[PDB]
Amino acid sequence: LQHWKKCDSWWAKDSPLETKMAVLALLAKILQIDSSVSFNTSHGSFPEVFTTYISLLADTKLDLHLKGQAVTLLPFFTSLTGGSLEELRRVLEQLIVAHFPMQSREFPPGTPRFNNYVDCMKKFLDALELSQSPMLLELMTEVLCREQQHVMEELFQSSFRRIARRGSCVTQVGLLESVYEMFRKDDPRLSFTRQSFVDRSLLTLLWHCSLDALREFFSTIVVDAIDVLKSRFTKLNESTFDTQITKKMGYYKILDVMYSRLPKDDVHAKESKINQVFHGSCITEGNELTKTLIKLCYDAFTENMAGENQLLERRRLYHCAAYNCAISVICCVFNELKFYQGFLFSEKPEKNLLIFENLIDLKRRYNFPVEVRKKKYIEIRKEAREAANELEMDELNRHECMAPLTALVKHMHRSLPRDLPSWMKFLHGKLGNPIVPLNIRLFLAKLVINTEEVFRPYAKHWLSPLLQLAASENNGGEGIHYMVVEIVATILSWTGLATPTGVPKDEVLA
Amino acid sequence: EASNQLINHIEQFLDTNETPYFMKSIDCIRAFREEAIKFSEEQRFNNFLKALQEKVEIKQLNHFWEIVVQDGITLITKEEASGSSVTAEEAKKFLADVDDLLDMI
Repeated sequence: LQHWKKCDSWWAKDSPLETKMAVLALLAKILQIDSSVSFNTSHGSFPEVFTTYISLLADTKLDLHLKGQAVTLLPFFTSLTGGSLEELRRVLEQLIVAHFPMQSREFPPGTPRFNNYVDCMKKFLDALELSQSPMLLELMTEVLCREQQHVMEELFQSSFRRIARRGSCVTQVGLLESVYEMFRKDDPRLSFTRQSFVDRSLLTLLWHCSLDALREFFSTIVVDAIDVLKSRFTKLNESTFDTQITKKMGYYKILDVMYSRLPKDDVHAKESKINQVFHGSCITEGNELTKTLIKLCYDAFTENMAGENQLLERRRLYHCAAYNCAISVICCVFNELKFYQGFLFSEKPEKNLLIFENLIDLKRRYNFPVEVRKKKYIEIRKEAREAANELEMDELNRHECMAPLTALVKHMHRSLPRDLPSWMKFLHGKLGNPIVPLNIRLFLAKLVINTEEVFRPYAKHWLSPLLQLAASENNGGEGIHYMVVEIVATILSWTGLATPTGVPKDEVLA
Repeated sequence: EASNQLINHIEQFLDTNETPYFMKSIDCIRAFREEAIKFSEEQRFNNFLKALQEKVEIKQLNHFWEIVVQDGITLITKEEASGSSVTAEEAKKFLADVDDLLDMI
């Protein structure tokens, strides 16, 4: 590190292209061989090798597959202080805005550009997997979220999963505050861009493995969410309207994820959570922010739209995210005798206060193909003859409400002969009625199909609506078979009980 | 076809808020400026310029409009046609029940 001036025909312009890679190899071995000493406060010949490191990846002469073997030694630098960090980010952004595809994978694959594109991006994530820098993450979460599925979304998710559990708590909070601050600011842009950050990145960061008790990002969000939520809606222009909805549903999703994987003590005991939302040591028991969010959460989906047609598809996502938040919070609170019916089903429609008619589509047709196993059919034949004489997402099961619904239904099974209150009888009033529209009946149909093991002992009530839906002709298609196959499969496998003969309308339906 | 392609590219480039993209987009409009001057396609020149002027009025594009008004992106300059020798005088004259359960938690 004392004779670097002797080799300046190498890393210059109008030099052969391979000697620059020789310089890169020398810098790699020398940096790896001693210590982390050539990174701060001008220890050795520090500003004379930093200029080599800058000009080797700032120049517009090397190739894209060659600057990857420069970007691979990023962890040796990204722990230093300010100053030249702006120069580093400036040459990085000058690389990205000039030698990437324009918006999102605008290139036919196999061509000699997608090759170098994945070559560079895999090395960026190679560096980011160990050098957990709260600088490099923002260099790529803005090239990602101009779309939905880059080409390699699973690479990004695997790397963020690898990042999230590392140890050293005091930089993960920096990652979280950095993405929440780049999501929270004004900087006016599209709702897809403004949503996909806390749809992908922060969600997989809080989801995968952060800590069981990482209450720091809990602490810096409490009086940050509810001031946004407890607002008005100014319906002048759509361009403020959609980002109002987007920040509100983002805060809903955030509170959902942090309420779900957090125990009852540090949310609802006399601790510094209620003592965080209120001022110091008060005499409250556990319920200061809970009722405050729950009243606006109940006000969210129970909201008629009898004269509004401006942007309603987004309010569908708003309402179902609200219902998701409600599920998660009544999960992670007291879990008493019966609150779920009154808080998630007690629709009083005399003033147009209903639930399902807002949060499902009632415009999109569900296709339900033919089929395109036999041991299942053979086995049910043998056992039914003896007695007598995860989930697959095709179209209906990925509708962003099914999995928490089945989760709370299983909870109500293993948590506590007339009937069950409202979470079954309300549905039987809305499934055994030929006045409810089609998609709600298909919704509750596949809900009972995925929860067939818990509506088993009430099949003497749950016989007519399933069979009526499978036989009555409004289901579209050819009289769809991918639903009636599973309906008759469950309705004949829970035999022994349910007595399928004995009512005349039941007989004519059969 | 490719003209519409770069039209969509400069719309998304001005929609995003990166500061080098402002100079990149002014490079794109200065490329299509000489292209629609020297290809004898003045109708596309003035019609696209009126449409993008309507777009920059209805949006803000504030700092990009600042580099425009220090750069100059205006209509057809010369005679509202393809042939004359008129300077930027046109440019500078156009731009001078359930309530019980809430407390029961």
